Amino acid sequence: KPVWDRTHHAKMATGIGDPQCFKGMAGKSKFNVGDRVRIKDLPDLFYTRTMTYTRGATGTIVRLVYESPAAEDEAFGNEENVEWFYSIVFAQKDLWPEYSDTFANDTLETEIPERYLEKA
Amino acid sequence: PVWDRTHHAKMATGIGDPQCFKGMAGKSKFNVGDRVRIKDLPDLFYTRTMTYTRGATGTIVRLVYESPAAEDEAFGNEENVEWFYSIVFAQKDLWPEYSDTFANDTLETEIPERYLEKA
Amino acid sequence: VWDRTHHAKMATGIGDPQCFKGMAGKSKFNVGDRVRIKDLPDLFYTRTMTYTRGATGTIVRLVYESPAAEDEAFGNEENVEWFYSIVFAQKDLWPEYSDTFANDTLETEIPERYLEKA
Amino acid sequence: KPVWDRTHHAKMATGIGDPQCFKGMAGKSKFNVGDRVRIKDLPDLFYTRTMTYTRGATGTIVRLVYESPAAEDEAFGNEENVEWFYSIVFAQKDLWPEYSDTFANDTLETEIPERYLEKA
Amino acid sequence: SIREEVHRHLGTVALMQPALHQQTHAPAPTEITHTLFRAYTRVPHDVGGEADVPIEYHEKEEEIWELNTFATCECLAWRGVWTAEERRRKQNCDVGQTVYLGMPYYGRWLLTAARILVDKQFVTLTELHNKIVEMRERVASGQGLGEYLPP
Amino acid sequence: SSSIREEVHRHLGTVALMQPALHQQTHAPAPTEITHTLFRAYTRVPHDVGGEADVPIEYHEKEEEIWELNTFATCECLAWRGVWTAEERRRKQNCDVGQTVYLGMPYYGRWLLTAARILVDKQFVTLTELHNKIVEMRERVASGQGLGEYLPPKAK
Amino acid sequence: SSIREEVHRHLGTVALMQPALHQQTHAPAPTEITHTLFRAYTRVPHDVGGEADVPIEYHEKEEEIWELNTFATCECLAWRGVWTAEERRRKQNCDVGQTVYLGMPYYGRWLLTAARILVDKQFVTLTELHNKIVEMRERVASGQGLGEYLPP
Amino acid sequence: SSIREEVHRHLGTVALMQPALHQQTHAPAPTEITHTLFRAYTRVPHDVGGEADVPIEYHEKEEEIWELNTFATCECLAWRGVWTAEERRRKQNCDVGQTVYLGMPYYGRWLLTAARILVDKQFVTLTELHNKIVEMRERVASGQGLGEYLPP
Amino acid sequence: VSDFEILEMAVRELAIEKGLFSAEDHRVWKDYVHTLGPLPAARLVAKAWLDPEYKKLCIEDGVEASKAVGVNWVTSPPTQFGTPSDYCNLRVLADSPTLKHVVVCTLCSCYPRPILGQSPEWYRSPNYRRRLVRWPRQVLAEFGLQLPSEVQIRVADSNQKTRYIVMPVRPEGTDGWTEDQLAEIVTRDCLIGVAVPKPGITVNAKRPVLKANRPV
Amino acid sequence: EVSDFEILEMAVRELAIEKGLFSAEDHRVWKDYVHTLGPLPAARLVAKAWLDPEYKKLCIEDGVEASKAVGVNWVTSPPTQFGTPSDYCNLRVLADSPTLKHVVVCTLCSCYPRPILGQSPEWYRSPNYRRRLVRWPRQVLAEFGLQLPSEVQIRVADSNQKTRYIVMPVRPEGTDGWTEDQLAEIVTRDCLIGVAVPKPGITVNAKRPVLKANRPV
Amino acid sequence: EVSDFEILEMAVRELAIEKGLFSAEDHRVWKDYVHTLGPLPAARLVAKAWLDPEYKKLCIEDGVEASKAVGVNWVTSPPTQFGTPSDYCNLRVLADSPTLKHVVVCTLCSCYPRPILGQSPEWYRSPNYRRRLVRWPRQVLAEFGLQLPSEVQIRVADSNQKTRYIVMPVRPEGTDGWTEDQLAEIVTRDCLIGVAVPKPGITVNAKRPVLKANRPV
Amino acid sequence: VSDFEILEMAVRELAIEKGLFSAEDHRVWKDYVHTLGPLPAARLVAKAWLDPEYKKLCIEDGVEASKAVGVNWVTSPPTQFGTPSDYCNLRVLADSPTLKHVVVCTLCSCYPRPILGQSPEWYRSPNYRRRLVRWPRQVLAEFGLQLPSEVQIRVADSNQKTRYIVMPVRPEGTDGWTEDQLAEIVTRDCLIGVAVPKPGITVNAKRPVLKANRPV
Ligand SMILES: OC[C@H]1O[C@](O)(CO)[C@@H](O)[C@@H]1O
Ligand SMILES: OC[C@H]1O[C@](O)(CO)[C@@H](O)[C@@H]1O
Ligand SMILES: OC[C@H]1O[C@](O)(CO)[C@@H](O)[C@@H]1O
Ligand SMILES: OC[C@H]1O[C@](O)(CO)[C@@H](O)[C@@H]1O
Ligand SMILES: OC[C@H]1O[C@](O)(CO)[C@@H](O)[C@@H]1O
Ligand SMILES: OC[C@H]1O[C@](O)(CO)[C@@H](O)[C@@H]1O
Ligand SMILES: OC[C@H]1O[C@](O)(CO)[C@@H](O)[C@@H]1O
Repeated sequence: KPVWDRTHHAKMATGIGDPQCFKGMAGKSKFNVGDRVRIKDLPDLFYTRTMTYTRGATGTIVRLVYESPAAEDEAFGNEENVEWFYSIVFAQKDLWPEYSDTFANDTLETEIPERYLEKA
Repeated sequence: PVWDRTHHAKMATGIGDPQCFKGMAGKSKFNVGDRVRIKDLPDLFYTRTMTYTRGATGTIVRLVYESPAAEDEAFGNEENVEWFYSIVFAQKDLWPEYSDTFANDTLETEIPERYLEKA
Repeated sequence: VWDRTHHAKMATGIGDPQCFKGMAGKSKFNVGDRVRIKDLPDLFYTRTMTYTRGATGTIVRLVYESPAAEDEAFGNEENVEWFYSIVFAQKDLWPEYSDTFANDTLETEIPERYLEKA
Repeated sequence: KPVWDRTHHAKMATGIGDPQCFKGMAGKSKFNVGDRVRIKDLPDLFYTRTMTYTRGATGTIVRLVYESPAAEDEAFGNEENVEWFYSIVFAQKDLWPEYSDTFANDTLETEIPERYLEKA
Repeated sequence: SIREEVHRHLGTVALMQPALHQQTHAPAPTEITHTLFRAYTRVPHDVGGEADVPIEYHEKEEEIWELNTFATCECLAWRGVWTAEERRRKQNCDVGQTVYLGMPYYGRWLLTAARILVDKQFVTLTELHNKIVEMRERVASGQGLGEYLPP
Repeated sequence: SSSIREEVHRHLGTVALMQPALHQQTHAPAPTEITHTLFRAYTRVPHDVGGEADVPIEYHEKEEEIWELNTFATCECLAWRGVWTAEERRRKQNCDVGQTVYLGMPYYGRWLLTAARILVDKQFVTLTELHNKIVEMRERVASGQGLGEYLPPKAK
Repeated sequence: SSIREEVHRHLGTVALMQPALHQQTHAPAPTEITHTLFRAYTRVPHDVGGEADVPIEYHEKEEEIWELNTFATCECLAWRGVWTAEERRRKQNCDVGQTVYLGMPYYGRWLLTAARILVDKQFVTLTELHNKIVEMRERVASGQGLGEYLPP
Repeated sequence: SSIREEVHRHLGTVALMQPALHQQTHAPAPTEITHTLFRAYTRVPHDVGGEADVPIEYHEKEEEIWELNTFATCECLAWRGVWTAEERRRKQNCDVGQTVYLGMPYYGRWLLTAARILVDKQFVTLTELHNKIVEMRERVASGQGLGEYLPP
Repeated sequence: VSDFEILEMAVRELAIEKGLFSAEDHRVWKDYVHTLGPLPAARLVAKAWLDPEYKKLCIEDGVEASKAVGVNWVTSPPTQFGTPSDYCNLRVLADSPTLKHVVVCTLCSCYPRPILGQSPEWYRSPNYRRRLVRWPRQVLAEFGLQLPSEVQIRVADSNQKTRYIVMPVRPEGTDGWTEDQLAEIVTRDCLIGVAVPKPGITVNAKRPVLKANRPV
Repeated sequence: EVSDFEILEMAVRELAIEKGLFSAEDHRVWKDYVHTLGPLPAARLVAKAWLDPEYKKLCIEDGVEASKAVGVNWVTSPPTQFGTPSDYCNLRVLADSPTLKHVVVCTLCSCYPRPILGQSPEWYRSPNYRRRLVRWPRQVLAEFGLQLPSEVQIRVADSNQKTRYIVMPVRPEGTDGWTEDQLAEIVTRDCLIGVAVPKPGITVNAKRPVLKANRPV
Repeated sequence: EVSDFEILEMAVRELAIEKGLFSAEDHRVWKDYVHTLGPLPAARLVAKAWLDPEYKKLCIEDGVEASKAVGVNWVTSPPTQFGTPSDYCNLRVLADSPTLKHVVVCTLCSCYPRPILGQSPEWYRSPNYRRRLVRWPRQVLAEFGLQLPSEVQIRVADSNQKTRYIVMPVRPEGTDGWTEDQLAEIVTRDCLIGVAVPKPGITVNAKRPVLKANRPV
Repeated sequence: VSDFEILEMAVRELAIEKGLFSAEDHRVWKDYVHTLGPLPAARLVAKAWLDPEYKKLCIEDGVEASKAVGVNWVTSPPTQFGTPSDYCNLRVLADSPTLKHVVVCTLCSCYPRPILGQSPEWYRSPNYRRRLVRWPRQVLAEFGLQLPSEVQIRVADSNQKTRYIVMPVRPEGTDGWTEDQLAEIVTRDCLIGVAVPKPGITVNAKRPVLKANRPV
């Protein structure tokens, strides 16, 4: 009985692109460039694209990359909700306890959807 | 995408499972007493015909009931129904090391028609 | 440095453990005695299986006299002691043994040093 | 039973040292500083102090460090034979296939008794 | 107790049983034989005939949550969310080799009950994640947690 | 020599197999044997490996198998035509497969199995149709009539 | 049966994939060694009675020429006073350690231990043993043959 | 912090679950031993240079009183001629076997080997060693203390 | 509270919130399960021993025979179409002087719940599921049961929709016994096949009991 | 010598086509598209960026728009007309500088900027590379033969969502007056990933072992 | 090709002879002795015991003395003249009865009554047999095809010291009037170990898989 | 009390009872060990930095050079023939603008105890012993040390009787410094080679410290 719509994505993104096709659907962003945010350790049962190594760490937002449904929802066919994605820069020393002070300027940049962020 | 949550209940209430599939498999391909060999069909993703039975030959002792194969039922496909047979295997035909001292030991289990071929 | 004739000179025409006969003196235990196996340190070597430690059995025979393997295996034969064949009830060794087979036993040999009156 | 001589080593090395006490006992050295040598893959059953990672590799002798019984003999109480020990330098690329050409000058220095050496 | 230490020893030495332990890190296709292919693509629940040791079988008290999980799974079937076969396939096979034997029996039942809700979209994974947070906060705040913990 | 060095490197790799360890087999332990640490580890999302300790390896390139190229195309075409989105694929392919298959099988092996999986899970084909197609395909190869671009038919 | 052979091959193969919590040990500190572990590590390797094991279809095995020669060598060494059987068992079944005890073959341990006694009691230097091994290998490679194992 | 600690515990914990083809070895036949396996099994345990290993945050470790005493005992035994350092290394870092070599602590091997040299060179019988261990345990149990480790 | 209890609560509330099933449904099922036990099956065996006609019915149509002891596989369960997991095809395996049965479900833990109750922890173990089908004589010996080598030991692997209960042969020393007396020695273990009924024995053999963290 | 993988590949493809999920034409079209992919466009973008500060600014701020300049339109170049399903349409160009050096990885899988760079390297997909780079970049880079001053900021970019990255290395010395073709030629796939830096005279990835396929394309 | 074991065997033997630890003649003499060993003498001891109640008493009380009757003097038959170094000189005969049945094992290694029974079976030396028999004798014996009444006392004998055992099973039914030769013929090696019982018509051990040697004797 | 302490007591008492060594000998060795430390080696480096002729001696004859800092490898130890385990062949490895040394003992933990003191726990680890010889650049980076790619990094594996100490290059910013000021920045780690001397840094880099159950 279950019928899957195999044309929805194409009709929506054709000539526009992904994630361009979700532009403006997230509304106003909760955070902006320069903000210091800490990664909330939300439950990761079954799926997540916010690496375990970033949980509880604080970084700096350097760019609002695009709007898109969270992978946690998109990966299960749920695209009704769209949110802002942020590119965040972490100091390596804040992720790995053993990082050497000799390489004090090393960093790691990665993207995280708004749901995982909270003001530092 | 909508899932029918009333189908099963409407079909089985007051009748039971697998009773609700009675008569849907048509004529059985095999009958009690028939010697059959178990085909080693692909077990990718799902199967309820244990690996230890593959390639072994046994004796059908009963046509237990009719039902969609588990291979289909477990993925929500119940459009096809087939006969299920209860088959008796001599233990020595399953386990190479089985002792001749216990020459009469057997193992009985159920297998849908799709896995059977005349021995 | 190593004496390679001692054993042969001592056992030829007699055999092993026959050649140690009478060297243990008087036996500390006798047939019929109930004994428990002491859990002596087993560092480096032992021929008294771990599964028997702390278990109680019945001596059914004084098999012979001989230096303990703990000493013999390291070239130390100055001391000779009595060896006893002991019978254990299977249920006293294995907690899960079935009462259906209540008469089953295990017999093995243990030198005097591991025995204490039960 | 066997009797072990517990005074031999002390009588021989007191006031002199180890390996100084074996000096001159190896005779003429088979090789000299500057020689290129390959490490023979002699059997290593039970004991050896010539690491597996050096077998079959070629290095340069940079010094004749001293004379001493080979460890293969000393470790079993056999000190009647004394031989020359050499400090050999290996290019890292000759030991590890993956070593980067970026670090082309890196080396490894270790000591090997004469018995393991053959002209390269 | 000496016997206690003896049996503890007999069980502990198994941890040290020597083996050729070959770690597998996404091997190339050329490293997969048909034998390995069949072994990797097997359905985990099919264990009949595999060699195993004797163990002193024991009974196990029922956990309150195990009772609730069982009722939840049968109720979901009763109400047509799934059939028992769909549950078996998802619970005893889809979970994979590691979880299948590493986690508890009812632990798989529970994980799979949560799985069917998400897979058939009766709840989004977000709603599940949020509910989990809610349960934890409920406990942390001291509001209790069903029959498991009083307020 | 090369022969000696090859044996040396073969040795350095072989001894890893014998690395001592406390190997605790798990046979459906009771809930009381599962700590929170173990629970989080067992319910982990397999693809999240960043930060785990690992050894240095001499990285290599690998030629693309014809079946891998075809698998890649099949997966993108299925997404192109709405059977799934890439995220649904990643979740099923890199996570749902579970720990053992995730690291025990080849990269593209997981892509392929998951392409077959999506067909069955969304009922575009019954598992019966898949099993039957595999049986027929095997016969095709065994009979000697060849298998697409993978094997030509037997000649004279 | 080809299918049956594949079935049994399968039943044996899946054992390799049995899940486990595999904890590698790399010279842990004393504080990581409990009394239970201390007893298990310092155990005498040959004492296996009572350990849980699976059922196996027991097989007979033909004697290798070298196994018969090894047996004769070990008994002759004892016959002529190089060691007593008990010294052999201790060195052969215990001193070899856990890994070799179960990883190598029965007679492989007998042979390795026969070589060991020669070296430990200094009847031969380790150097003489290493040299003899090299000579034996060269003998084989030169086409000179090797006793009753390889005709010239 | 508490989150980071849980993150790090997790990263270390999942290694226990790393998949592998785990082949238990139970005294396999000579025909199951290839030359490669023969060399690996008969290897000298202490020769680990070049083996692949992971990065670990190196730590310093506080010296145990028994470790200092063990070190002193081993150097005193060599000083007084019971053995040379090389004999110790061979017995301590190689003869102990693969399992004990990496499963037990560094100084644990030193101690076991110090006890070993006393027995192997017959300065004490194994019986004396076993009885002595019993003595130390009873000394503790009777509340008579144990050297500087436990006051009476 | 454990991670399991947290998730159980989450799943239950979510299911009810979405209207997949009601709080009452859940309560009704737990209550139904609570009533399940071995008694019905024991009585069925006792009745068969005393009524040749009923025994034949048991052997040929377990579902029909089950009604005689108050358990209707279709209507007793809350669904009125049989429990979703135990289905409605009970078969009774009758032992004889030359045949003795023992049941297992190698693929999981299929058990005749409606007439027998919940399955034992060991019955669900990978160990029992791996060994019984291949080394039944050995496993049964471990359980303390042994039969003549000439007797046919038959292992029944419940892998599809059929569930089994074993009807052991009536033991000696029970002459004149009433139905309830006979049913009293037919324990759960006898109905599985790992034990045989014996006069004076009215409870399963005592074995270790692993305690739950939060039972009752 | 057909493997279980080849058998399954045929089965899946035939079933998908028989059920009309995608056409035989779609499959051929995708394979042909993939065959046109490679690292040249990306190398060209770097060369152009080095030769035009204004284009470089564009690259840094709008990788998608800048990509059009090298013939790669992330939305319309792919057969879908909405970008490839797996690479999406949000390319970002990471510009190295005398104080910043980038290296890219996808710890969760093997996300790669296929449209402009081609197919990913075998090692890039490895659990090993994915586990270690984010934590021990200095060490992993040294293994690749790349070392930077300790004061220089090494930035590891983990493409875990819809963004794909390419690295714009600092222009090496010894290239004064070089043309666009000359510069593009030394910008290899490895330089674009970040495990290597462009060097005059080096126009191919560093040689490393090559594992052969059973039946190569 | 010769194995590492064959290379080492030759090395050890030559060194031992060269150092005069034992002679080339000693080695040949020992192999000759081994070649004369087998289960026949033990089978005859059992047959004679069944046919002579007094001899049976002797077997049960003094195995060494009883062994002389079958041409096996534990002290003087071996080349040493003090018994074999490993089997020693204390044979004990375990007499089964209607209420007692024995089975032998050596959990510590593979001690076996070689002088009167020959070389040990491969499985007898296995860690598996040595681990399980002492604890699950009923189960292991059943695997071998042997089952006894639950009331009968199954006794496992673990030869862990200098004693070696041979099992004297009860005389089976259906052998009335049988001669010594006929009775001995059905007492196989396995019967003498205890994993099987003598049966009329069965004169060889139960057939089981045979692992072939690379270079058999 | 642990199993290790019980065995340590047992071994020591037996050795003394058998006259292998005396109670006095044992205390004598422990006292000697207590006199050891990294300062002598650090002073040798400082002296070498301030005296070109002494530096030459250090490079050619470490044993003779060691006498300048009071450590005679032969007569300083209680044995009067060098310690049994460290021997009497010290070699000093001189770093330069084009050469940087780091030391390891892949076979165990051979260390120049007489002039440097006891070895670090990590130095004795299988990990350090496996990796340093093969990935020195990477391991050193972990320790926070990096050198130009063209500089020759030389790993010294002390596998025989030679023991080494590294004489690092004198760092900038120490003009006019006294021998004591220079020695002060030559830490144990600098002498091993996993670090280089730096003005203001007078102790090894802080690292986690595993506590002992019963420390000295
Ligand atoms: O004796 C061995 C002991 O250890 C186990 O095998 C595992 O814990 C136990 O059941 C047994 O009592
Ligand atoms: O790639 C295999 C590499 O790893 C080893 O087996 C172990 O470190 C090396 O010798 C080889 O170079
Ligand atoms: O898709 C379900 C199948 O794939 C896995 O999850 C991963 O290989 C298997 O265990 C299961 O059989
Ligand atoms: O190892 C061979 C034997 O073990 C199995 O693979 C697993 O129990 C059997 O089917 C086979 O008979
Ligand atoms: O073994 C534990 C190791 O793993 C972590 O907990 C997480 O990466 C590390 O900090 C520690 O070094
Ligand atoms: O099990 C390891 C065995 O080998 C040794 O370390 C060295 O011979 C022994 O003391 C120990 O018993
Ligand atoms: O005595 C121990 C013997 O066995 C192995 O355990 C340990 O390395 C052998 O190398 C050694 O010779």
